[PDB]
Amino acid sequence: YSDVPKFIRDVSIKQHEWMRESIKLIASENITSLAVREACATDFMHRYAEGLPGKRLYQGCKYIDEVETLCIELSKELFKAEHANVQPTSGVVANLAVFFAETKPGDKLMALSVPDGGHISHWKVSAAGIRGLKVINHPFDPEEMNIDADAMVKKILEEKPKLILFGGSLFPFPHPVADAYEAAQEVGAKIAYDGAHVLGLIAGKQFQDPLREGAEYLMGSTHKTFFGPQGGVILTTKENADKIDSHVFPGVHHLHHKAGLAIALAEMLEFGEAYAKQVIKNAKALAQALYERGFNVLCEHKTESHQVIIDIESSPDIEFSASELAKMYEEANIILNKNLLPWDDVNNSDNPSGIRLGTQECTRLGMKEKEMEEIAEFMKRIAIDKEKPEKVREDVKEFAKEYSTIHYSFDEGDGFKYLRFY
Amino acid sequence: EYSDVPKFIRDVSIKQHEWMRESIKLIASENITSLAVREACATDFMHRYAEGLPGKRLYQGCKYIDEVETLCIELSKELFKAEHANVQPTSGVVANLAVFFAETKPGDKLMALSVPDGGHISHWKVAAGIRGLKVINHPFDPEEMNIDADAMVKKILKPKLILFGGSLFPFPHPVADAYEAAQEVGAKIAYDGAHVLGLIAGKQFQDPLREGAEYLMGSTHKTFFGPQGGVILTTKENADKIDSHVFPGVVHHLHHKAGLAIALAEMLEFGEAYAKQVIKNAKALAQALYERGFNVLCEHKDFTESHQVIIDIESSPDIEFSASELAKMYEEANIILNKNLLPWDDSDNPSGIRLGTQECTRLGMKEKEMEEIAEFMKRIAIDKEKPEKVREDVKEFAKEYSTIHYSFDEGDGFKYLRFY
Ligand SMILES: *Cc1c(COP(=O)(O)O)cnc(C)c1O
Ligand SMILES: *Cc1c(COP(=O)(O)O)cnc(C)c1O
Repeated sequence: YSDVPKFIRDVSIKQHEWMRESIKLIASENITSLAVREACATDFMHRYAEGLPGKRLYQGCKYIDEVETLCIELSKELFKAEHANVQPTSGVVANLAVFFAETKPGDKLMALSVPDGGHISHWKVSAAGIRGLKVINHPFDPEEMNIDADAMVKKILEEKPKLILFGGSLFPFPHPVADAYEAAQEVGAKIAYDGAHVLGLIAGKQFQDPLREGAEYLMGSTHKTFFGPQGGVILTTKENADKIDSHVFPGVHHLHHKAGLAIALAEMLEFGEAYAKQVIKNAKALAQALYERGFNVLCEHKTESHQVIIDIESSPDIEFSASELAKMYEEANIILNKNLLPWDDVNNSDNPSGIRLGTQECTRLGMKEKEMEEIAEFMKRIAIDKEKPEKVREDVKEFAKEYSTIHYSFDEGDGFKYLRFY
Repeated sequence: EYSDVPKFIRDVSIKQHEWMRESIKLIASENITSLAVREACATDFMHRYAEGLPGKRLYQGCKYIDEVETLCIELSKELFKAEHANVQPTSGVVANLAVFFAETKPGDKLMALSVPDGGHISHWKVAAGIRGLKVINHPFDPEEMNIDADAMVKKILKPKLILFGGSLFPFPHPVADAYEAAQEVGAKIAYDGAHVLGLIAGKQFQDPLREGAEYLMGSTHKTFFGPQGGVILTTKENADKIDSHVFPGVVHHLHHKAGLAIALAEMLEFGEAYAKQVIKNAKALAQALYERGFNVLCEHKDFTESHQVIIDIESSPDIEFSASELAKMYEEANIILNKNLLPWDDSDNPSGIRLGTQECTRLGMKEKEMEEIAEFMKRIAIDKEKPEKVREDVKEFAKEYSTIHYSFDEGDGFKYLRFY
C-alpha cells in the first residue's frame, strides 16, 4: 500500500526514458507538448462543464466557460467548420454522439471492414454497434489502397443507406467523400468523416478536405496526428448547433483535457502547415528508402498520409511473419504494431501479413528526411541481415535521446521530462 | 498571438488552483486529487494504447503496460474484495454504457432511478437510450428519501435489469430487497456506484456486491480521489464477459488509469479512516444546518446517510427566490454549490441543492470546521451580509490548511507545478 505509488512512479520514469531513448513509429501515437501536458495535470479535473458555456446548472464554472469557448472558437477557425463542440471525452464518444444525433435503427451504416482498413468503432461490440446496429462494408480495393467510389455509389444507390462514414485505420490516400455525395444526398444519407487518423494533416491543409468536398460532419480524436491530449472533438454545419450539442451530455467532460486541447490546438494553428507538410514529406521518402532496403512497402505507385503500409509475408529476403518482426522491433527500441492487411485470409490472429507505421511523433520530435532515411537502417537491420536485435539497442537508445525537444510549439522543452509533484 | 496562448491557460490554471485552494468547495460531484495521483497524469502514458487483459495488444510497445494494467486490476481486486474488475473504461458513462451493453437488447426493460426521481442521467435515454431502451422507474418515497422496497419487489413482478445509484443519492438503495426478486424473473442487477463507491471501498454506505449486485460500476471522480474514468467490479463468472464487452467497446486512457493505480493503492490503506470521518463530519454540517433553523430534506433522518446534504430552497424560511439564485450567491461568495431538482420539482431552477463534504474532508478538516462552514453560509442566508465582504471570511478558511490528508505524503493539494 505504502510503497506502490512510488513503484508506479518507477514504471513511469522507466516509461519516460524508454520513450526518449527509443524512436516511436506508430500510426495512432502522437506526442503532447509541455504546455498541454502540464495543463492536463491542473485542477480542472475538479469541476465539470455540465453542458455548454452559459448553460450550466452548476456553479464555479466561470473559467471553464472561457477555455471551452476559446477552443470551440479556435477549432471553428482552424478546420473552418460553422459549428464545433469539444465536449467528447474521446474519439469513440464522438462517434457514438454523432451517430446518436444523426442515426437510429433503420439500417445501413457504411464503413470499412476491419482488416480492410476499418477501425473498431462502427462494427458491433463498439460505437454504433452499441447504437446504429446495421453495418455494411465499404468497397475497398487492396491494390490501390483506397475506396473504389463506383461500387460505393452503387450500394448507396439501389440498396438505399441512411448514413455514410469516411476515414479509417488504413488510410494511405484520401477516400472519395466527393464522389459519394450525389447518391448519399439522393437517398437522404448523411455524410460524416472521422478525421482522427488524418486530423492533423487536414489542419495543415494537406491530404483530404472533407467539408469543402461536401461532408456534413467531421469528428475525431485529438490525440492522434493532432497535438492535443486524449479526447474527442466534433465539427459540423451550424444547423446541427442545437442537435449534436444536445446529443453530447447526455453523450458524455474532462476539462483539463479540453484546456490542453486548446493549447495544442493553437500550436496546430500557428505551426500546423509546416508540421503537416513536414509529416507527409517525412512519410513518403521513408517509404521509398524502406523500399530501397529490400522490404515490400505497399502502394509502390504512390502514400499521401502520415501512415505507411508494409506487407511482410509477400516481402522476400525476410520470410518472417508480421508479429515476428514486431516483437524483436519492440525490444530493439523501434516500436510499431501488429496489423491486418486487406489480403489477410481470416481474422483471428496474433500474426498478420504486415506492419503499419507513422511519422507524426518523430516529426514533432523534430526528425526530418535525413533522420528517417537513417530510420530505414535501424528498420532494415533486423529483417534483412538479421544481426542481433538487442545489440543495436545500445546504438538506438543513444540515438533518439538527442531530441528531447517538442517542435512546432511556442516553447522548446523536454517531451520525455518527468516532473515531481512530490 | 498564438504564441501567447500557452501562457494564457497556464495563468488561468495557476489561478484555477488559486481560486479553489482559497475557496470552500461544497459541490458533491467533485473531489481533490493527491500529488501522487496527479503526478501520473502528465506521463508519456497519454500517448499510448493497451488492449484488454492482461496485455493482449494488437499493437506493441506496451511491455511495461501489461504489468501496470494488471496492477490497477489487482488493486481493484484486493481492495473491493471483488472477484473481478476492469479499470479500462474511459469514463463513468463509458463504464455505465458498457454495462448496459453487456446484458441487454433494444427493448429490454431496465429498472433505474429517474432524474426527476433524484438520480443521475445516463440511466435514462437521450446515454441509456443508445442500445437498450424502455427504462422504468423505481418506486420512490418523497417523504423518506430512498427507494420503496415492497412496491419495488411487486413492480419487478418482469424486467431485464435493476439499477441503483444517482447524482442525488441521500440513502443506500435496497439491493437485498430486489436481490431474490431479480433472479426468478430472469433479470440481473447492476449497481451504479459512481457517486458512492469510494465510500464502499472504505466500507461505508452499503455493500452492493455482497448485497447481491452482479455488476458494480463507478466513477473515479465522485467520492474517489483520483483520475477521470470508470471502473467495473463484477463476479468472476463475468470476467472475460465484461473484459471483452469493453475493449472493442470503448477505445484506453493510460495516464489517468496510471493515476488510478495510486488512487486504489492509498484507497486500501486509508479508505476507512477517510470514509468514516466523511459522514461523521457531514452530519455536523447537517446538524448545524438545522440548528440554525433551516428547512432541509429528511429532517428526521439527519438529512442523509451519504455525503450529499439536500436543502429544499423552495418553501424555505428565507428565500422568495430561485434555488439557483442562492447557488450563484454562494458561488461568488466562493462557496461552490450545485442545483438539485427535487422530486417535487415539476428544469434548471430546482427546489433543492446538493452539498458534498469530500474536498473539505480529504483536506482533513473535522466537525467544528464544518460548523465554521455552516456559520459561513449563515453569514449570507440569515444576516444578509454582503457575499463579497463575506468572501474575505471565506478566504481565511480553506486557504489556511490547503494540504490534503488521507493519501500518503501530505503536500499542498492545489500546489502548481511549472513544466517548462
Ligand atoms: C483512433 C480512433 C479512436 C481511438 O480511441 P479514442 O476513443 O479516440 O481514445 C477512436 N475512434 C476512432 C474513430 C478512431 O479512429
Ligand atoms: C456521477 C455519475 C456518473 C458520472 O459519469 P461521468 O463520467 O462523470 O459523466 C455517471 N452515472 C451515474 C449514475 C452517476 O451518478
